[PDB]
Amino acid sequence: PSFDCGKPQVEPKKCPGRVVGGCVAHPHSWPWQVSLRTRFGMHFCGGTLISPEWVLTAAHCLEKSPRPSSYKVILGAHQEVNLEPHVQEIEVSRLFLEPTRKDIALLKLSSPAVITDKVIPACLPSPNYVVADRTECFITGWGETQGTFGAGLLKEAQLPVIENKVCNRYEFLNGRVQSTELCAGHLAGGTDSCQGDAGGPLVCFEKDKYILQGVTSWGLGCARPNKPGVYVRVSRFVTWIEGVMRNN
Amino acid sequence: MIAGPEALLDRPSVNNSQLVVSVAGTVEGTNQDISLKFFEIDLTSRAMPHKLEKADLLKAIQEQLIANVHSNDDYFEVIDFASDATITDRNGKVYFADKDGSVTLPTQPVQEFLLSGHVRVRPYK
Repeated sequence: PSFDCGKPQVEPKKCPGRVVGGCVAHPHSWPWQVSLRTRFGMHFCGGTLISPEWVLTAAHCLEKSPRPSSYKVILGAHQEVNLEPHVQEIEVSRLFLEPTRKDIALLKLSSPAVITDKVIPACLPSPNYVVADRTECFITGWGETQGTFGAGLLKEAQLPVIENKVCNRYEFLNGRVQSTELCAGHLAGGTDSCQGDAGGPLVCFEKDKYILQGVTSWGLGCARPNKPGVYVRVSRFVTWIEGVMRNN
Repeated sequence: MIAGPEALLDRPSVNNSQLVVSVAGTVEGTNQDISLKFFEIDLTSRAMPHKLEKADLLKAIQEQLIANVHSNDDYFEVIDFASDATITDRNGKVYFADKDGSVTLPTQPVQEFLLSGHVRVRPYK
């Protein structure tokens, strides 16, 4: 227990649900947050640190280059552009695209990551697990870029999960959600939920820690008011994940 | 009955650049929208300077907020801009604040900018 996954060393603000615009998060209250950047250095997608050498993200983010040398990672950050001194910049060595759906990808760090109180992995869930309807979760990221104040600061929003059965009703996603994905948001009195980046994390607290339940989808991850967002349902891929880390 | 402004591109031209302030408020807790009749702020520098100060804008907004309280409305205390807040030119280009929360707007050309989005607020007491 000298820094276990899912346990932040800075209690998260835990922005209430439906708060317009979301909230700027407490710095380092989401130590698994990753910032996927290009060689030149520009931030462009999110990631979740799952172990000292592995970052989970969205395949779509890798569309431009297959060369893992074209990607860098930023760990422990809060500011999007101007970076702090403690920030950890690790280059990527290999890329692992999930075979069955090609939606998420695994990033292996050229060198491990010094686990500190600002850089702690998130906990993966149990294989094939299904987060119950209404469970309160959080999305975090630098996804929103239209605000004039606070531009660049890591933000968070609270989203309760929507049972796919409901999520797929005509009024909502109308049958577009596979069992391999989950939904989160509000169906009433809700607001924009676009703070997370594509590939960004969607974690849900359980008993005493934060478990990574979904990866913010490319495009459909950013939902408008009263429309739920769509995340890749991580539990449906833990096995594959565990295996990749275990063999590389 | 509150009628919002027109899009910058539709408004009549001016000869003294100004900031159109059309924001709504969000009651912390209930998250309900509070409509405020839009107002204007004059600019002169780079009249409020062309280098605006967050705390200033919020102060203008707070003043306007209590100037429109009708018999049935209650008083609200401006808390801060929601991450929602955005200042744009007539084309939709966004201007960003610095670390000290200061936004700096072009001196020339002369034009108007728009400040929209929400302002977090709580009922005064």
